[PDB]
Amino acid sequence: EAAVCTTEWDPVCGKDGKTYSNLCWLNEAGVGLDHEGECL
Repeated sequence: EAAVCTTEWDPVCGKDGKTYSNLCWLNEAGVGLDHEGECL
């Protein structure tokens, strides 16, 4: 165990349309991945 996510800006977007800063925050939110990059 350490920190749980990085502070890396690597935007991704979940199947629920939400933009997550890195892939870790997407995984912690439990949403499946859909897009790479930001959503709108």
